[PDB]
Amino acid sequence: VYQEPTDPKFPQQWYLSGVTQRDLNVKAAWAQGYTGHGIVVSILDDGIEKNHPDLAGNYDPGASFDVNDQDPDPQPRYTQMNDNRHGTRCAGEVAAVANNGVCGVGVAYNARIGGVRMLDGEVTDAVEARSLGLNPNHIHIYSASWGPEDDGKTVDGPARLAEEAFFRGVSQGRGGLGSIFVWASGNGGREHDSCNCDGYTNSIYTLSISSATQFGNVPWYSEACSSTLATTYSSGNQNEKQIVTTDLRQKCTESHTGTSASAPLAAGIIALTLEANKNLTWRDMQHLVVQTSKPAHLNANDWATNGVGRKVSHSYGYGLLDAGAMVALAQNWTTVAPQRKCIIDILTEPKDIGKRLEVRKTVTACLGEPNHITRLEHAQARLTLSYNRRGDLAIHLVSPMGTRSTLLAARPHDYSADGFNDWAFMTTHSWDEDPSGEWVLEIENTSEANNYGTLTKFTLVLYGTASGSLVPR
Amino acid sequence: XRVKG
Ligand SMILES: [Ca+2]
Ligand SMILES: [Ca+2]
Ligand SMILES: [Ca+2]
Ligand SMILES: [Cl-]
Ligand code: NA
Ligand code: NA
Ligand code: NA
Ligand code: NA
Repeated sequence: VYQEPTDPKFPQQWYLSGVTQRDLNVKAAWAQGYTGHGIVVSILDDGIEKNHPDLAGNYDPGASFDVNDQDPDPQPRYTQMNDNRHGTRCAGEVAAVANNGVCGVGVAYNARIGGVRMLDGEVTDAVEARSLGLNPNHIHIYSASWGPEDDGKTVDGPARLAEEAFFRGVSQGRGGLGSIFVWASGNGGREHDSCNCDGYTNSIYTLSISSATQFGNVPWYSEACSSTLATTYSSGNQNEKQIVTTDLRQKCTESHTGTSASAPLAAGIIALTLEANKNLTWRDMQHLVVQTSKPAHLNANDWATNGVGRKVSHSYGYGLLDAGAMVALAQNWTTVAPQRKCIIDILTEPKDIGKRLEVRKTVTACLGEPNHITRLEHAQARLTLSYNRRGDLAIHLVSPMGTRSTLLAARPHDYSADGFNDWAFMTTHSWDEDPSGEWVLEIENTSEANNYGTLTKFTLVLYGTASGSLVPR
Repeated sequence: XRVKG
């Protein structure tokens, strides 16, 4: 009969289990026998206190490196301000030791945990690539709670080496099953930032994870976008509880906050899932998240039902992760078919945007060809356009099944005149739909100003398969 | 850039 952890702060880990049903349903996975044994997770951040009394028992030097100083030891740099505490806090959420009289527990409290010290220095493309590409046949899951500036005006993503690291990771990592990259969706809510303007979260190769407050609301720091896949609990207002984890200087904190806490919790749930089925591919894992995540009692004004009956929100993706459901569904999961890619060049001439532009195109999604897609995964609208004030633009994409994805909401602080240069806006909201039929792209000026520009390229890129659909929800 | 989160 499963015995829950006895750790002194475990009763404060409201998001792991509770009578109330506002939790990630992790105890149900633990009781099925899954606590992370044999799974290796690495935190890409400012280091990891490998001697922390709640991390040492699970620490894995093979999951760790110091890219900033080029040595094997990711110990954080200690300063009076304790600036380099972030990675240690993330690590404890994944894999803090259980039943040891110290602080609380990780989601995957028997997994092995490492850290890559890579933020405490100049974060070049090469630094990112050496981190994402660290020991890819040993590390299973990478967790990153960082990215481009959340000022609400930046459009930035992985440069060449980092993108190569993603492609190498998902292709050859983990024995050819693919490295699992978990990403926090961002803290730019106060700036009205969009997580589709962040190429790390907007990547198909990352599971981008947003946050919900204890009372089920969209936190102040949350960024809305169509690339987000799912949600875990994190912090909110000062009446709402926060995240309990390991802190720098061998301490315990009950006040870890922001989307930085959501990616590690997701990484821990994914670790339990991979223990339940070690043969899952990187795409299998995203399918499991889509099928098992739960909207219930997350509050948002944009919940919509997609073409296969699943509720989806730009604040939450498919909803809260459900660890018990993930490990249950993983056990007898049938590997998905190989990924197909259908490239559709939409325009026959440039189109002036003006106040409003609508582009309609009926597609066959590579009918008659080996890359025919009847079951969508990710879809991208790769757009090249000029505009005099980028943040006045709002962009929507409507699928043949009627699912309206917001690719870009207005960004009041984005005064850029640089437009978008083949930017691959991504949506998860049409997952499992048939992409044959009419797609609609809408570009609108949300301001009263007499703005101007031109759309010169629109590539619709469809990923997916042609077999295996479920009856719609 | 790259900011913590
Ligand atoms: Ca070092
Ligand atoms: Ca503990
Ligand atoms: Ca952002
Ligand atoms: Cl590709
Ligand atoms: Na492969
Ligand atoms: Na992503
Ligand atoms: Na259709
Ligand atoms: Na129509």
